[PDB]
Amino acid sequence: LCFTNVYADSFVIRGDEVRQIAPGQTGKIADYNYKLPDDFTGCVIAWN
Amino acid sequence: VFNATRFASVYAWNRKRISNCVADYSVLYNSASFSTFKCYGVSPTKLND
Repeated sequence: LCFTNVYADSFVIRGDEVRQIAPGQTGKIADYNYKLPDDFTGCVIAWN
Repeated sequence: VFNATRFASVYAWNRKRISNCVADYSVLYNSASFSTFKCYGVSPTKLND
């Protein structure tokens, strides 16, 4: 596969809040720090 | 309900009737203490509406 534009967004969070990074989710990260679009095309990657 | 000194044993699980009162589920849902908060016929964001 090929990609037309690509952007990697980098940040650090509490491990409980990893769920809030999925599209359409809600809570302090998803509400006031970093929101994905509902039709997000892309991947979310996290490591301890 | 959430801040009693002791809870029931599951075999004899308690049932309290919540009535004639205003409910603010944002105080519950924003509280990071709840390791599960799963809703089955409403979305948690809609509980306030």
